Amino acid sequence: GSMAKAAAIGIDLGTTYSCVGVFQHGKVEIIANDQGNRTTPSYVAFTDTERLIGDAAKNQVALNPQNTVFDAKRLIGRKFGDPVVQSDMKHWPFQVINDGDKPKVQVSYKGETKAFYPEEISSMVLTKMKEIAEAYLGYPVTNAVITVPAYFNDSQRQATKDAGVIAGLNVLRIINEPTAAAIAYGLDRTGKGERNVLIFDLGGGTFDVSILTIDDGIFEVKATAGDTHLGGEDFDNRLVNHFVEEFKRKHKKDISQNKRAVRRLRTACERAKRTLSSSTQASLEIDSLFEGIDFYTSITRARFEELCSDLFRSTLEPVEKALRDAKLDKAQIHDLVLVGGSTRIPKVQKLLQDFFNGRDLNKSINPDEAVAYGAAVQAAILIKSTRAAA
Ligand SMILES: Nc1ncnc2c1nc(Br)n2[C@@H]1O[C@H](CO)[C@@H](O)[C@H]1O
Ligand SMILES: [Mg+2]
Repeated sequence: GSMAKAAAIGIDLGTTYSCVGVFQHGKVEIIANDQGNRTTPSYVAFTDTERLIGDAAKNQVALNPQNTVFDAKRLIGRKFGDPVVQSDMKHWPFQVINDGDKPKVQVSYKGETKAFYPEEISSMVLTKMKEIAEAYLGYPVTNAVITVPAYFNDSQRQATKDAGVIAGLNVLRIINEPTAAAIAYGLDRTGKGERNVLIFDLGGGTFDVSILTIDDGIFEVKATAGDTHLGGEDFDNRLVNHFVEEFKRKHKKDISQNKRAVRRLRTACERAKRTLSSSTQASLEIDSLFEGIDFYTSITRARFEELCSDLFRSTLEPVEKALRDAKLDKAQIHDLVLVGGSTRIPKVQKLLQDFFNGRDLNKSINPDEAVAYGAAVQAAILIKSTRAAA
C-alpha cells in the first residue's frame, strides 16, 4: 500500500547554539546529542586529521582559535563590504577573506589552506543536527523546517536554504524564529480574533524583541527591535572584571595577562551565572588559578544583579520602541513569550513582568528550545497529505 513516512524535523539554526526537535505521538521531543546535550554549539573546527562539529569543536577552541569557526550566521547572505561584517571581523580569531565581495572563512585543514562560504559552515552544523535526529529515530531523516531571525532578508533566507540543501536536507520552509516560538505555545490555535504576541529573545550576544499579530492562524510581523550589543556574554564579562578585581584585592596579583587563567575564570563565571538562576548564591572554586594560588570564593545573586543592573534594565528600551512601532500599548499585548537561555535570569523576568504590570510570562517550554519546538510542530503539519472524505 503506502509505506510509513519518516518524521520531519524542526531545526533552530542558532548563532551560538542549534537545537533539533521532532513532533511524534502528539508531542515534541527535543533531541539530545550523544554527549547528552539538548542544544549543540554552532561550531566547526578543523585540524590536520579531522573536522569536528558541535561540542567536540567547542571543547578544543582554546588551543585552536584560528581554525575553530563560530558565528557563521553573522556572515550568512551578507556582502564582505557590509559594515556589520567589517566590525564583527575584529572580534574573531579566525580569518575572513573577500571572494568577489562575498565573505569566506579561511582555515588550515588536512594539510591545506581551505576557504568556506558561510552556508557551507552552516551546512556542517545542519549535518550534525540531522545525525542527532537520526540517532534517536533510528532511520534516515530527509525533511526539515529551518528557522531564521524575522529581520533576515531574501539573500539571507536563500543562503539558509542553500545550507540545508548542501547538508542533504529537503527544506520544507524557512520560518521566522519569533513565529516558531509562538507556534510552540499553540498561539496560532486559539481560534478567531486578533492576538498580539511579544517575543522577548535574549541570546548569548544579541537581544531581539518581536511583535506579531495572529488572526485565524495567520501571522503578521508588526515590529522588530533589539540591541546587537546585549547578550549573555556581557553578563559573563561583568563577573570576569569583578573576580579579576577580587583576586587583585585578596592576593595583590593581576591575573588579566594569563589567557588560561582568564579563560578558566570566564568558564567558572558562566557556570556560576547559571547556578544563580536557581540559587540565591553560588560558589566559585578554581585550583592553581595563577601563581599556584587556589581561588575559592562565592557570589550572591544580589551582587551579580547589581553588577549587570544597567544591562538588564536596557532590555526594556527595545520593548518600548517595538510597542511604539507596532502602535500598541502594553495592556494590548495578549501573550509574552521568553526565548534564549539568558531569559532564565530571575531579575530579567521580574523587570519584564513589572513592565507589563504583573502579567504571566510563557516560559514553560525551555527558552533555549522553544524555537526548535515550534519548528518541529510546523514540520509535522507541512508533511501531511490527507485526502478529504466524501
Ligand atoms: N540557566 C541559565 N541562566 C542564565 N544564563 C543562562 C542559563 N542557561 C543558559 Br543557555 N544561559 C546563557 O544563555 C546564553 C546562550 O548562548 C549563554 O550566555 C548562557 O550562559
Ligand atoms: Mg535563538
